[PDB]
Amino acid sequence: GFLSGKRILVTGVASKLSIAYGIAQAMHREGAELAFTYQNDKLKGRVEEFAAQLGSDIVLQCDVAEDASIDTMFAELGKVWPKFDGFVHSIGFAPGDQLDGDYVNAVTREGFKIAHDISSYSFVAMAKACRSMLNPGSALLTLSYLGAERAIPNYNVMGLAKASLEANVRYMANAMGPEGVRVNAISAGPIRTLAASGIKDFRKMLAHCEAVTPIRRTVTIEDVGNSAAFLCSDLSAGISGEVVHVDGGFSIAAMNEL
Amino acid sequence: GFLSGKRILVTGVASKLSIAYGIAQAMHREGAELAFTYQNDKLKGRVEEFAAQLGSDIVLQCDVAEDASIDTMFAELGKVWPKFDGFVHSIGFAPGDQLDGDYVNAVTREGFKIAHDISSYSFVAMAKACRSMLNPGSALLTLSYLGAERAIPNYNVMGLAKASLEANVRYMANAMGPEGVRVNAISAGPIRTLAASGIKDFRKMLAHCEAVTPIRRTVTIEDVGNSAAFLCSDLSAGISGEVVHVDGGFSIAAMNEL
Amino acid sequence: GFLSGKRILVTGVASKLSIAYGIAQAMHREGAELAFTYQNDKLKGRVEEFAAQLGSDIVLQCDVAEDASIDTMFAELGKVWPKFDGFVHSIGFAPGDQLDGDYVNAVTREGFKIAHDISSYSFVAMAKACRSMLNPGSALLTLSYLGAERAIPNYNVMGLAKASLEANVRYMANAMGPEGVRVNAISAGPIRTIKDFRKMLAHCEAVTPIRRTVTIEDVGNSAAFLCSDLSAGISGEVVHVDGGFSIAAMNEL
Amino acid sequence: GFLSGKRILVTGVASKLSIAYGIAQAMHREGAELAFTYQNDKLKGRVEEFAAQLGSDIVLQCDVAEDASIDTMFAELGKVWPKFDGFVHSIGFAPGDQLDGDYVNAVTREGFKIAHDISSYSFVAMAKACRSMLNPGSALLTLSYLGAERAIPNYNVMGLAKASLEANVRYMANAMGPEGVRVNAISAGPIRTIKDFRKMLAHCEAVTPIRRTVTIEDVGNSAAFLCSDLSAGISGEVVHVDGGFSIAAMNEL
Amino acid sequence: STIEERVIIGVKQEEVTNNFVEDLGASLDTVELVMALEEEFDTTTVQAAIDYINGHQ
Amino acid sequence: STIEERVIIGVKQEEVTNNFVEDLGASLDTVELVMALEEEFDTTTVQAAIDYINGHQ
Repeated sequence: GFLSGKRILVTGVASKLSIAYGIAQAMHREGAELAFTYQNDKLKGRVEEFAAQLGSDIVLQCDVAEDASIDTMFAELGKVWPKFDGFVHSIGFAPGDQLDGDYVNAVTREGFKIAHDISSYSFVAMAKACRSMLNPGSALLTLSYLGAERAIPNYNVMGLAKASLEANVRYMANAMGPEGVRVNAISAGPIRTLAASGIKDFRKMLAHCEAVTPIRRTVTIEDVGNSAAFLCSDLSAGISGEVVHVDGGFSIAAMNEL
Repeated sequence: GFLSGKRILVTGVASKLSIAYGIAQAMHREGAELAFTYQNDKLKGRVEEFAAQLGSDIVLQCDVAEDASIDTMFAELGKVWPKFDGFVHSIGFAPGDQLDGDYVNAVTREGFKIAHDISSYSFVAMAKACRSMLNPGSALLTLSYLGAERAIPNYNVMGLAKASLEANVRYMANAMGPEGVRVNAISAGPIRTLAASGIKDFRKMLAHCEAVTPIRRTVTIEDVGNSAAFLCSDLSAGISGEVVHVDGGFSIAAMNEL
Repeated sequence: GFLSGKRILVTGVASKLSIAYGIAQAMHREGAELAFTYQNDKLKGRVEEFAAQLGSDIVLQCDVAEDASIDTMFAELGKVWPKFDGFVHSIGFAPGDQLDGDYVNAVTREGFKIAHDISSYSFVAMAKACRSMLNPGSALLTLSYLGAERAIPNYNVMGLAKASLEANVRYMANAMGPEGVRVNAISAGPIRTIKDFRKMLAHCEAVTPIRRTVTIEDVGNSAAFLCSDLSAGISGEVVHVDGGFSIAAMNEL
Repeated sequence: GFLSGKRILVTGVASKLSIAYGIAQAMHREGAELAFTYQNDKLKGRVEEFAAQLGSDIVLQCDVAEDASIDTMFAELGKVWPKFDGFVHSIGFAPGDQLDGDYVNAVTREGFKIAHDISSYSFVAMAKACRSMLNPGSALLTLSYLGAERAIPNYNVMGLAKASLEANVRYMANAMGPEGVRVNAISAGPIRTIKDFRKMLAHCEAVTPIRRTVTIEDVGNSAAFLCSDLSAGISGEVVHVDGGFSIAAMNEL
Repeated sequence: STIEERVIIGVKQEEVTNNFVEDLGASLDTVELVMALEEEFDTTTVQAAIDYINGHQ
Repeated sequence: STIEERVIIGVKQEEVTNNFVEDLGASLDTVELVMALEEEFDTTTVQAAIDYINGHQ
């Protein structure tokens, strides 16, 4: 496959019905060798099963909250991979009280710090940590959402964090371009998940969105996986600092009985 | 390859060092069967050589200026292909006096009509002509340039035409989405060509642009070819109504000693 | 007011409910001297009434499809205003069949041609005609719509035309900037200007951040600002005057 | 003037060359009543001079990093203005090392944290503090820069902070819109406010469509418009006040 | 839980007269209703809160 | 075309004193210069318009 020869670190895989698993799946399918990271210790199980199922012994704890942990992880990853071809940033978090109702009400300085540190700074922290491991022809990829560009109810401070992340993409692409690293983002449409299949608000939402998305369905983890794979392959050599919309056209339509 | 099973009509191929040839090349490489169109009669030669070199007997005259010619072409293409998987729109033209100096000075109502008719309407005309030939899972693709989004000296009325084309993309994607046709555009960076290798203004320009493009080079017809191939493959099922920037990051940077 | 000393030509005044009227009224209030144009004899009297309510009796026949009309009109205005300070371009048209149903079905070469000619080309056609009449500090303004930026049902070939228009703003701003002329657009939200539009507007007020639609007053004031010296730092811009509608998403949910 | 009857709090006044000063001066001219804030005692006297030149003696200590400071400041302003009509947010900072050289090299977790806290969070931090003080028709305004939208050398972590800020505008506009508050930003062009910046500006005037850079006057006037009732139809918007710089490309060539 | 008491089946207790799309106000809102009642019984108006779901199983 | 008359080699005829980057004003602007003179001869200052390109070939 078109990723034959590539070693790609892949973050935030924690479930099969997920963007991050869909990415790993499609990247393995394209003949890429993979590594994975996991958060707390009580997750090494599932992640090791996922990795194994995608031909990988390389599973590694990491907590992007701490600079320490990122260097450790990369020193370790260094043992098996002395020099690789990029990673997939699928990390984003806001203290749960942030995503509840009125944003001015909900937001706090603390909610802001975490959301931005985790959802945006983590992306660059990991770039700083492996700069010199990264081969020419490398590619980095993160995940974003329409909430960066528009005010979406409840998404609250995540919108701001995502916007930061989207700018990070631009700046990272500009710093790391001169030594052959492309940096990009996918802005993904909503995706059906056990979680979203567990709230009438989300269920009726995803259904309504389906009606107004031009291709008349929500994108799939597979759809995202393919675009991701491409964006990390040498097929996307022309592309850097871009935020690709992978939402079936949703964002480019308006008043579709929207 | 990832286009195995696809029949793609491909327009405006007229030279090997060109975006359109690079697209055909990459699409053939990916196992797509191809057809081609040509303008005046005094071109059937070169185009037939190009097509043959990419495994295709299907070469067809067309002049998008005329509705007649588009229906004819598709009636003919109908014989060998009763139902295909999309086409690549690589057609754009402005009466040469339009691209010379001050735009308000240069532009005329006539220059406007042609530029828009050829560079933007042609795209939809061809969509109208083969709507019902197009399979589910089809994809259409056109070519655009930064001049749509920013005022670039000399590009003049082409900017307006390109902006029209970029909106056409959005509207086309929204009309044709419900019956399984994705519509998209690539906004391509400048590309070295015999033509551009024949003007100190362009030569020194392309050189300067190279210095300020994040990946530190101009994209290649190959770079564009790959992105194009992808955008027409089922790998890009998540993507519709999008204008993908394939310019190595040029447009997302500013004041880079720009 | 902040337009005192300025002379502004206003197109598209057709009723007291016209966007163009809200614009002219705001500019009159703010001290501008005005001139107006009309399409055909049928509307002459009406415009003449409007011009008079807004302190002016300069009222010129113009049809922007015809190069000659445009050229004549500016010749005539020449007599009174040998040098003015810009104009407001509130002209948009597409044959009615273009504007109903599936876009690819509806659109035709002729429709597309007319839409872009009247809605987009006419803007620079007029700039061209009066370039040497414009003082430094002049400002030109056209009206646009979100259909330029997003696919909206039925708006069809108008989207493309408006998209062309917004690019036109940018190329015109860049060309005319060096000789002290600025060029901008307002993208106005839908205005309560056949259950087609009664429900649309109602849902609109509910998802627009300011919780109402915009009025020709809101548009008029922004228009008056953009043609005055207060907007001296703003050029080639498309300003959204839609109470924030377009920066909101999935606010039904 | 068009701000008469309005009460506006202005942050970031530090010299007569401040953007914030050009803003306050435009608003004073246009009839606004003003109040100002200062960072630390060192600058108290200076601001007091400025406040007085602009018809005001409301001058309050504030440090936006501290929740308490912000809360105190609005309590104090409470006494004089139990209800005002919005504020201007002209506050941006990132530790000096952040702002020099390769971005990935320069950036650090602490820098990033501070930049987004002061440059972006402080904006909504202040809205939060005075929400119930704001009248219907209020307007809030912050200052931004093209570094939000494009990668600019050395601007580094400020880009991300400004990007966060512009999204903040949109979410704030959407939240506060229903109770009659509007929220917007100006993205100002570079202003002639160490050959680092002398050449930069010179090439700038040459590629900016209006063929000069913008002044604190140009910014001030646009600011005054956006905080007045004239901009009633505009919310959640980032208005570029850069003479068109950002809509032009490869105009060297 | 009587025949009327059981049939689970957005509405105010009192407003929900045993008398779904029209008056009672019970596109896809009416679909998840069957799915929910289908689970607890393991089997135009609000008439089926008695008619269809008592005789059948 | 004499030794001074031939050496092709943006400047005004008179300003271009036989006396490239500094005063004469002849990044990549100076590079295409060699390429152009290299073609017609088939072989700091503007001194090479006589020195290098007369003895050599």
